[PDB]
Amino acid sequence: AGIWSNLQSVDTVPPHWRSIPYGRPLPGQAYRVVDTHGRDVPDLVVGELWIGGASLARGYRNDPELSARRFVHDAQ
Amino acid sequence: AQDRDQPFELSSVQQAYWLGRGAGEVLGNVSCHAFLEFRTRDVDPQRLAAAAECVRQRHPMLRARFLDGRQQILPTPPLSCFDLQDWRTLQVDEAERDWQALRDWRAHECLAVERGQVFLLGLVRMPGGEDRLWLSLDLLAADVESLRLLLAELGVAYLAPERLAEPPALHFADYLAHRAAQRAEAAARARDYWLERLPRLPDAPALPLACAPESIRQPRTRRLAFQLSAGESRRLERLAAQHGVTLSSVFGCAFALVLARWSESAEFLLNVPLFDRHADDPRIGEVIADFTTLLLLECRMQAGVSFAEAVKSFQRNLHGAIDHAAFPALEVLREARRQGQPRSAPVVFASNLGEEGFVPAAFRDAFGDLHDMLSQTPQVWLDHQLYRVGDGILLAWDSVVGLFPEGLPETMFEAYVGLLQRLCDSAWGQPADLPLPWAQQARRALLNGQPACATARTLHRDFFLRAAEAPDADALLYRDQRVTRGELAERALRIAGGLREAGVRPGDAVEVSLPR
Amino acid sequence: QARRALLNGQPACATARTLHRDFFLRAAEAPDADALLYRDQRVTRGELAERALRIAGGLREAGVRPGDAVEVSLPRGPQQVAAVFGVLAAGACYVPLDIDQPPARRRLIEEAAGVCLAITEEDDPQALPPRLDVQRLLRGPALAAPVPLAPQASAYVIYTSGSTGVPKGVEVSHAAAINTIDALLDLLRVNASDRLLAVSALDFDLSVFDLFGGLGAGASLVLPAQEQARDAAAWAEAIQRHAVSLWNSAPALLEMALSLPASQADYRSLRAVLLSGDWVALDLPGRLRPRCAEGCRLHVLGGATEAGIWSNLQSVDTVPPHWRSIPYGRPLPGQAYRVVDTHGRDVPDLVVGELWIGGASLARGYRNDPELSARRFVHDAQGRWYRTGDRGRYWGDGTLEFLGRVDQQVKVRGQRIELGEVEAALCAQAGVESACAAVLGGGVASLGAVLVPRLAPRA
Amino acid sequence: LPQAMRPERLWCLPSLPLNGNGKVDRRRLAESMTRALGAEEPLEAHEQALAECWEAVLKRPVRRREASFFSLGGDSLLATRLLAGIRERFGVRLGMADFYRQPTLAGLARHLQVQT
Ligand SMILES: Nc1ncnc2c1ncn2[C@@H]1O[C@H](COP(=O)(O)O)[C@@H](O)[C@H]1O
Ligand SMILES: *P(=O)(O)OCC(C)(C)[C@@H](O)C(=O)NCCC(=O)NCCS
Repeated sequence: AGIWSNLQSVDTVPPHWRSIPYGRPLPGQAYRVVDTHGRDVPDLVVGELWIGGASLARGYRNDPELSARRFVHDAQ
Repeated sequence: AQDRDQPFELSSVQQAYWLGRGAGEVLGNVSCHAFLEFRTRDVDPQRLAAAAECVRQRHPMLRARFLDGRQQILPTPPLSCFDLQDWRTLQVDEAERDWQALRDWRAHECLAVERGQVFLLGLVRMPGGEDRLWLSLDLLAADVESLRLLLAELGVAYLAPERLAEPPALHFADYLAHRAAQRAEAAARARDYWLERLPRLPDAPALPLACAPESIRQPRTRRLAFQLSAGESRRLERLAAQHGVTLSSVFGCAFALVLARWSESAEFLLNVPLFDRHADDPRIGEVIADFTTLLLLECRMQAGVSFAEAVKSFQRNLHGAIDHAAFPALEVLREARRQGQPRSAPVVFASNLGEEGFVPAAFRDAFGDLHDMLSQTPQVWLDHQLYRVGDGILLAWDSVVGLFPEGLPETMFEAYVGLLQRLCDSAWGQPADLPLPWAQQARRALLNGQPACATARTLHRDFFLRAAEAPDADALLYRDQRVTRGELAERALRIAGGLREAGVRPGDAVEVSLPR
Repeated sequence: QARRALLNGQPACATARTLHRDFFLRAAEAPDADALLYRDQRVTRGELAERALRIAGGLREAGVRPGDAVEVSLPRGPQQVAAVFGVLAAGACYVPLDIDQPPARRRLIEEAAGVCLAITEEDDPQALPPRLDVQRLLRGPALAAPVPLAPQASAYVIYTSGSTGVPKGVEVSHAAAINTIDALLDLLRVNASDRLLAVSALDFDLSVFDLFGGLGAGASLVLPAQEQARDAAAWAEAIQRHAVSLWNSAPALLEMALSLPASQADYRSLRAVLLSGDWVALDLPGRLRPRCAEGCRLHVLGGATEAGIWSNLQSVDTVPPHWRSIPYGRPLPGQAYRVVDTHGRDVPDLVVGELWIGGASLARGYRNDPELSARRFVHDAQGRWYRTGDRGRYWGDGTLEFLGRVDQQVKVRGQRIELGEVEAALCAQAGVESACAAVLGGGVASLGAVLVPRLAPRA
Repeated sequence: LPQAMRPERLWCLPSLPLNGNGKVDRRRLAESMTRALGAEEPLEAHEQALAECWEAVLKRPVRRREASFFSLGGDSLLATRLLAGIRERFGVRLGMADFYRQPTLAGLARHLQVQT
């Protein structure tokens, strides 16, 4: 993501947190939570986190192949 | 004779829900009863009282006592079979609010099966001239198809006890002494298949939880309900036939797609009750007893396939695991626990989709079609059932309150209904893939939409301007010494010139290996 | 994509409910209040509610039941309104086939809608849909309240034109209709002082706003009669007499209304205006601003029936000069626009592509054509989309310019024709009021075009 | 924490190790615990009493204080025969709430000790 993709401000902790969550995705960037098939999973449904948008690093430098596994492209 | 009055063993799945009364059992502490609420206008409580205790005296299974993991039948139980609440005496809104107290209690109730009370009819006669004829049946006594047999017998016993055709004589214990031992070769022959798969069976459907399933002392079931129209039903049925698949396979496939989409895993166990009739007596479709066997359907729900593929696939998986169902889901999950792997199917797909109407015609005529219902199935987070209602279809999701996040089974069901009529209203060569519930995806498009505040520039551009603006301003402080912006900038630009001198040029890479 | 996700992401205004609910609330709240105004007589919410529920109990007596479906083929008036509310309050889905429509087109739909009853002036149980008199249905028992429906069930099947050869039934759920309506009610603040004008034929879904928008807000649906189906003078009288505040139409019908001089046709009661379903001429707000009330508030709205009554709103106070059509504005709350290429990938801004409409306003599909529904509706990682075949493009501010259709924007023995630029350039002739163009039959497959003069009325 | 989320072996530190890029060093932690890894008869009267009960339920040799009811014959039906046998053996109100969080014979012996 470069340095980050979220800002959960924490003025105070509400009692329903079980960990401090990733907040709203930062300006210019985004998250999806996704199935093994990459289709986005519903709210509260646990899935893999994908980061997107204008904060993404390019890839793993001299490794293009891990970059094609760990970075993916969708209509989104 | 495993004689009609002797104590006899619980049939497989009867053990499962019997143990589901255990207060420490996983999401236990509850009956496994269906509660039905009908509405009708004005119906004789004396006919109803007489009908309830008629069908108890006609059908030994409705007067079965349950103790010690076995069933022993009371010739007549100590406890009354009809809860008449003749509230034509009350005012209407008091009767409604007090009906809510009775409703919640009776519909969540652990029925007194130790005292022969598997079956409990009742009636609140609401002073609005509405007889809320209702029916708590512990499914310990009966298969849900056998619950529509109870309704068939009750409808006749209310209308005309003269028309009650026969005492259906094959005793349920004699059927178990038959059918369980008859299937026992197929139980072992399937136990092989299951045993050899116990590591390779999927998990429980990994839906989201606001309480883990052992960690609530009473699963208060909440029903969620949708009557698919007669026309939506027709479109599902035409498409079901056009794809060569049973309507139950369609609703099952669709449910498995929803559950998949809401699970952490697209592969999981869900339980299917099979309302078995393979004993040779034609009255086995007439005895009011728990002929269910429970099937552990290991469904596996790919993305990207059309729904037509996903349902043909789900049907093969259902029809194939039906062969293996002669070893019961109960004993498979015990076998997984004996292998030290705590698998379960804590979600159920009960497709009561015989063609006649779920409430049989006699009972529909006597009172009304089903108005509301609840299933108190233990160890089950989400008891999804289906019922023909009119020539339409009721989709029931008997969720558990508080187990799920609040609004989740509502949302996940509104997405299930949306899918099932996306299956009415668009041909199944469409992707099996659901939409998200749009309100969720719209929220997420806002989150992901937040504008790039990026004044997009090379990463140093600010600093070399901040340096030109205030060269003396402090940029770095160290153990005592400090570097001004101008100093850091001039130092960095000397290094930069040193790097062009060293043959480094833009976008080529430079290790930096310096103490802080 | 960030900008477009913000727009498509705007959340639902949906009080997600059975489409008819709020009228039955407004009726239980004020039975005395004006539901409708008509030829001379007026109808109160109490009258309409009981009339509709008598029709509904007549319909359950006629075996119509949750999400079974009913042709509605009546003269415009309180009998038509009470009929659709009575179908909806039977929990059934209404199939409006406005009686001006020829029996030829109707007969295609009589089977294709799966339409198991018809409402008409007429009892004829031997008709293909067994056919029922609205008045004998009004002699039915009242359902004391509307039949219960969850909102995802079918609400109406508006039928697309006979231009298709075999008509298609756009089956819209209550959820889809009411998301659209709510999402617009909140922008219009529709209230007890409001009075809509149903210049809408019933087989066109602006009527679905006129109905459940107006009457759900308790605002009064002013009715032209059937013999007033294009009578702009009766509409002008109706606006002036029954004090219409919320005009709603295809723009040709407001051009029909504005054809009448202000002295003859006082529109100064119009508090806000909804325009839809065909191209707004850019100048139309420019013409309308003096004719309607102060705070004129034109809204131009977009999208097919397959995305409810509309899917967009552009507010207009005045035209910013660079508009070449009045754009679809933002997508409406709870529903979205992708612009796609032919290959279903989203196009970048200012690139023309097909418009895909998404989210909480979509139709169920086609009433008995699941097979064509799978072409005209699609499913992606981004969920469900109605494929409009309209052509359009985003702008840098996310405004969605409208640019005709996949039909019309076609090749003719060579280069792609912008027939909207043929219209615009013929409208750039002085003395033209409107212009139009097409591509023709025969082996030559020729282009064709059409002019219309402006007359400038005088004494 | 239920059974599969027990730390089935456990460890502790004065302070957790930190990875180069500032994290808790879950790499080093997992691998240290990994290197720090590298049944017996009934002795207690409660272990013998459980072996009398469990064996009479299971029909198979409970020669072991580390016997596990789950792997021996874990069924909740058989837990009723066990519950009845121990309810007779000590007059205690045993149930699955107590038993299935403590499902090995030496773990369950602790419940017989408290006579409740
Ligand atoms: N404001 C508008 N301007 C131009 N075309 C429109 C407008 N509103 C709707 N349409 C489109 O043109 C057709 C008219 O809508 P419909 O009759 O609902 O199918 C559909 O293809 C619409 O998406
Ligand atoms: P026990 O070992 O006899 O039962 C334990 C169990 C794992 C089978 C049980 O806790 C469980 O998960 N029951 C599921 C019951 C069920 O799905 N019933 C549906 C009835 S149609």
